[PDB]
Amino acid sequence: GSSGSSGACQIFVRNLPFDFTWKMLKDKFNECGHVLYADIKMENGKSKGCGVVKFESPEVAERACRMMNGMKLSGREIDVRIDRNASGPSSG
Repeated sequence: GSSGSSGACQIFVRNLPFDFTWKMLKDKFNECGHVLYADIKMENGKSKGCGVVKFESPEVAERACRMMNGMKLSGREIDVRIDRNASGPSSG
């Protein structure tokens, strides 16, 4: 158990193809449910290979996690997990 955000609808991704775009990232997680928020984190105009995906229901996310957990992308295993700290911007 935990005392974080009530309902894990958003998730996190890492180790994404340098070419991997937002559009693809979305439709990619769509398989699970209806993706709403989808973007690709970047630094000074440089892909980081990490993004996020938000769903309509909290249950879905919990699923998309494992469903995509270790999804060999273009020969690159990605790390999918549920985001517990999705409140506000995440950057120093």
